[PDB]
Amino acid sequence: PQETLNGGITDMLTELANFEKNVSQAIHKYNAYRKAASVIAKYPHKIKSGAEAKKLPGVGTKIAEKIDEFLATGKLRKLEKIRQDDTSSSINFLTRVSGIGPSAARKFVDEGIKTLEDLRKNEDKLNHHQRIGLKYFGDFEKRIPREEMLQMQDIVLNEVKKVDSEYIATVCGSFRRGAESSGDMDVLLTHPSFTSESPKLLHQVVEQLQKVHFITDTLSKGETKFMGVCQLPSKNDEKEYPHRRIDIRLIPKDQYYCGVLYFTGSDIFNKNMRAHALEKGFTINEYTIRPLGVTGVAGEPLPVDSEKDIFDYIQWKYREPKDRSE
DNA sequence: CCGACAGCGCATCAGC
DNA sequence: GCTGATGCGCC
DNA sequence: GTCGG
Ligand code: NA
Ligand code: NA
Ligand code: NA
Repeated sequence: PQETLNGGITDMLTELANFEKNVSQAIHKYNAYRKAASVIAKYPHKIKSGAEAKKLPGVGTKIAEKIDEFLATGKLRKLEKIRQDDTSSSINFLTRVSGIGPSAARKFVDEGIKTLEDLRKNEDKLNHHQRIGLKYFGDFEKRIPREEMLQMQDIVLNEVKKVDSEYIATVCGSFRRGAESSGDMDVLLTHPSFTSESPKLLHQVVEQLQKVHFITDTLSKGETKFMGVCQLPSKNDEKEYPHRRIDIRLIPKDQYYCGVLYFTGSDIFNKNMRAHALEKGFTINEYTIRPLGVTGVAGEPLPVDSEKDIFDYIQWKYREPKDRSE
């Protein structure tokens, strides 16, 4: 429900996760805090003690104990000193720039660099990806309105076809799940001339999308995966639409739907499916669905021509993309 | 008590 | 020059 | 940090 119920607690947890991830470089601690913060979100009751929250999956002794200290004092000793930390705050912030992870953030903060302004003055100490992340700092933190997504979709699809009518292109993520807003645009690309058996295939797409002035920057590009920046055309005299993150993967036709399924998520939904496929005699990854032997041994890939085949194999009513949150 | 917690493509760097 | 390590993003 | 073996 609404934040107020356990916002103070979930906020603390989230703040702690960011600290562990950006500062401590302890990714598993980050996830442990995040998982607990989200499970405490679902909870329909005002948590009155740590022991209460402990009754949940993902909440152990340490978090239960911080919840006890939080309820009593309204603060968190640890988070307090962390907010004072002249370094922890700065390292946390810099990682908000795409291309700057825990390592670079720390190096910058040690060289005295700790604000966007500092970054602008020292563009020379940043690689190409980081320069772009700095350039579109604000634009990258904005949500993309579904209405805008559709508009972008029509552009990609249209252009993809303009190059070769046999190109299959699907847009996934929260978009393909119907959501009103999306963080970025993920596009899965395939072509009949590309399978797990058989360079200008992905390239001529990125190339074309550059010609119609959609894709504006490249973070990374190779023969199978592309990550860059796109933008919708300006409606005369009106604000130029913000720049957006676009990913374009070239997946083999024989593992395209497993791809399509995996990248449509949500990840929590996939887990409730991966773990279900596991106790029914099947394994689902990003590329293929495979049959297991008695001794947990895998086996050759099984023919998948549609996102539906995956469900039939593990006997699970084809869930709808519209209601596949979990 | 103790290990796993996902694993991969691209960019870039270290060691040679 | 190359090969392997590493940092980064990301269901 | 939490869970499972
Ligand atoms: Na618990
Ligand atoms: Na970042
Ligand atoms: Na995505």
